[PDB]
Amino acid sequence: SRLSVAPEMDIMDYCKKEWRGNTQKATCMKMGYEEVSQKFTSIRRVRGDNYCALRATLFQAMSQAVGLPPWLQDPELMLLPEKLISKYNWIKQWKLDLVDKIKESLTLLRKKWAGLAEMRTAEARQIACDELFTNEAEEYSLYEAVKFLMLNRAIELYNDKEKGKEVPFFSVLLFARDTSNDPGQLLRNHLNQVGHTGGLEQVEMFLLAYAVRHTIQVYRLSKYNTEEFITVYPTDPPKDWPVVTLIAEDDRHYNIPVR
Repeated sequence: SRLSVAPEMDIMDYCKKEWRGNTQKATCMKMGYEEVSQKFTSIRRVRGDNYCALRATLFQAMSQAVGLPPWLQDPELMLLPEKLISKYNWIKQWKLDLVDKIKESLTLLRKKWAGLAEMRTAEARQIACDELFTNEAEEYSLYEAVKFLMLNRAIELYNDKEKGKEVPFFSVLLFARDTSNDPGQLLRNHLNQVGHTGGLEQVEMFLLAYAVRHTIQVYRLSKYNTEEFITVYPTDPPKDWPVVTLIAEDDRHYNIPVR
């Protein structure tokens, strides 16, 4: 198999392989998988490279797509690269002209999502999504598109904040980080490193959820004995956003639980 989202396996078999022995840590993880297993029987292991949060979220979102969301239907989505890059010249510091590259990635994300949404059965969609996630250039193009949508949302949120408009508090937290005080520091110090030298930070999972308009419900196994045992990104989303559920043993890497 050439898949970057492994074939599914029983979640309890997965836990028994991964977490052996009697350490406090191992017991904590075992309780965490037992919690997940109340709702999900199986798990797909997501390739653990620096794109794993994007892979896990997109794979789940696209495999479950029965519609094309309005944000991907909106013709302005295709116009964004030119509008942003022309306005904000520092976007050309993007670590992969650039406008045509981004527009090709957005076009691919739109077309692949539309194609899944129209398939006549859930099995056809599973087959097609498995084919899409096989570590070929199409898969990494999708991540370029989602990183770019994260940057666009970050720019809007930053600009709302400056105009004194109301913004979700996670964006105050995002721009409070000393390496991320504005959108260009976000790009150079964070987004450019995503998929290259590190994965998304906790506060960026809120930005990811906003970028693709999905509610991301994560079982945080390292937080099991606390109220963050599950955290939902964002905390109070539109009731109309689809939900994707992930598991993260330690906020670094995400896998996909399967019902």
